[PDB]
Amino acid sequence: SLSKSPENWMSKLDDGKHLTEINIPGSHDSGSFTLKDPVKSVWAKTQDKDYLTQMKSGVRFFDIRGRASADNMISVHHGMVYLHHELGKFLDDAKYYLSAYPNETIVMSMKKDYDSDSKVTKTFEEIFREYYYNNPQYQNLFYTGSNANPTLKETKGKIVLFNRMGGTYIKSGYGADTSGIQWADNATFETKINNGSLNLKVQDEYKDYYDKKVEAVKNLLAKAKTDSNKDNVYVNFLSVASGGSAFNSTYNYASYINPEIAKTIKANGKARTGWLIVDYAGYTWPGYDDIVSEIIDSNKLEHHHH
Ligand SMILES: O[C@H]1[C@H](O)[C@@H](O)[C@H](O)[C@@H](O)[C@H]1O
Repeated sequence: SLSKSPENWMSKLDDGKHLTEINIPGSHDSGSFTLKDPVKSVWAKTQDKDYLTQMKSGVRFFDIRGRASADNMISVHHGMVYLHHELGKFLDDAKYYLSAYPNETIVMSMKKDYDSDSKVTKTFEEIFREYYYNNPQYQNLFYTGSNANPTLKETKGKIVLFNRMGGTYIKSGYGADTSGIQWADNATFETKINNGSLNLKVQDEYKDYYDKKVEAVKNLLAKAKTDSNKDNVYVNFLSVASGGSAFNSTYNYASYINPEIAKTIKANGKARTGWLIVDYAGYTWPGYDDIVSEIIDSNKLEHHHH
């Protein structure tokens, strides 16, 4: 049972699977574990574990949001709020992790979350491409293959870019083309990505009240359960914005939704889920089903003789 050993669960799958076909736990605003201020954490904090611990808990999709604070520097951010570290820290942690667990792959979403400092001359995509993706420091770290729909075998030991920066000149990863990903605001939507090779289906209704959010998540989970198309990629965000008045913290919200969705997954048996992106990945509450574990265990192991 895969969720008992979350450190190396991908290494247990058939490596011929497309990443799209693997049920992957992701963490929303992954780098926000740095916040400790109780007032701002109500709304700005979405994770309590650091990157390495999230990886050890089985998280393989990371939602990194950035701001260029100088021409050679991307700082990790929740909108205007600095999260106390730069992109190099996540890349070093993933590198160390993928070294220790060389048959896992990590998907890293990269998005601009705030306006650059006015002294910055370069676009966010130029900075990411020149100072990180092409940095010789990260030489064997990213997926650099030409397969628009790569398999686990092809991406073992690497970070596969998931591009939310807009058009890019990077040629590997999801949305790595000059058009990027057209991302609809506060919605469930579909858009063709990678010069038309893949159909990307997103639930990102980040302003929904609880009942409407649960239905949007279940709706996309139901679509996935009956869809074995390899060229369809599902990204299903359980996270919502905390609200300044409608005070129910991201943590309170996650304590409702994560177990509710975990229980539905568990009842559906082993069936395709897509990539489910959660707040407080790995945070357990006694007597509640755990969303990360149930995502992991929803992957079907075909039984071969040894
Ligand atoms: O605040 C939201 C939220 O974090 C979403 O999941 C992200 O896709 C949106 O673009 C962002 O505006």
